[PDB]
Amino acid sequence: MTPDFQIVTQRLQLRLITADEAEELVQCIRQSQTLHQWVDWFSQQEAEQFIQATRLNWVKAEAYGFGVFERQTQTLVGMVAINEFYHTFNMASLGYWIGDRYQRQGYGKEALTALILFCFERLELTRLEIVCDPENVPSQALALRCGANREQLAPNRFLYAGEPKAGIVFSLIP
Amino acid sequence: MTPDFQIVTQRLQLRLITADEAEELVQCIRQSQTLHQWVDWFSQQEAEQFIQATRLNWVKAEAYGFGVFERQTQTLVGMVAINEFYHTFNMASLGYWIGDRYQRQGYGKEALTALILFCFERLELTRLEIVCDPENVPSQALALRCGANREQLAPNRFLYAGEPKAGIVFSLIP
Repeated sequence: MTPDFQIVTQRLQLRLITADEAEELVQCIRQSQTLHQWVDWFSQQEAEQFIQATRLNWVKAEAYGFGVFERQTQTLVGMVAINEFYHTFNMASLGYWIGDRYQRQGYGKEALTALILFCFERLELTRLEIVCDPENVPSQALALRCGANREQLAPNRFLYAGEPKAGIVFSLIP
Repeated sequence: MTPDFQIVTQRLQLRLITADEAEELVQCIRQSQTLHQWVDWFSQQEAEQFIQATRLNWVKAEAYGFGVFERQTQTLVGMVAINEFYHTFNMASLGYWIGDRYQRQGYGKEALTALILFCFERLELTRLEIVCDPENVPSQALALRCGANREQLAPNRFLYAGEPKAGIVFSLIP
């Protein structure tokens, strides 16, 4: 891991979003009918702040929030992240959000599968959890498309706007 | 938090086990018909090594493994622990093991409830998970006795001897 570390697939480049890409992150949200209701943090200065925070977590090795960029055009299509490592259990927490138009092209499955393979092959983790908002069906459908298994509807399972909400837990094992 | 931090209840003192208490930890395992099969790590030197490791985690603020001591006699009756914090979700992972004879006296409920209250009142966590070995029924019964709710049987949910095993997840919310 360095800030230069990328996961690259046939069509996509997974990497840190840079400070100079705040405009690109703003476009990604502004263009989506629905993302605004699921992503926590809409100003370019808010975009800048989010980018700076994500970098800090990456360099501190606490979380790896990858922007997902289309390799040909360099447009930002979404994000996939390792949100939290749980080293005691050789496990981690994943999150993601992909723009509506890019899911249609299979970018969500390509990006999230890249991250899952990195976790299992490279990091040698033996379990991953995805937590979906019960009201966000496309996010659930993507988890299932990547081979996740639904487990529980769990109370207080994740934070939105600093408050806790019931989330659906999906798992992946190698 | 300092190494001197204790949680004290009517009958029990929850605190770091010290290097000088290796003998006491050995007694606690040696006297139990069943603990040996559930606790991971039986030499006094092995006891010493485990004690040193637990201290490191406490001072690093990564985990808090409390020995549970009977206040009058100072005998070690078991342990309750915060195994992992999951700050992204304002949540933590708990574990525990209590000697057979001391469960009968309600020490397990008193110690584990003390830890749960510390997590909710003091740390302001909004969810705790307990993972039990499916074959360890007394540990499940104790989780339920402390007001936990059973959720999933989850594959690869915890490590024993560096290998993953299916565990039952219980939750507590405030």
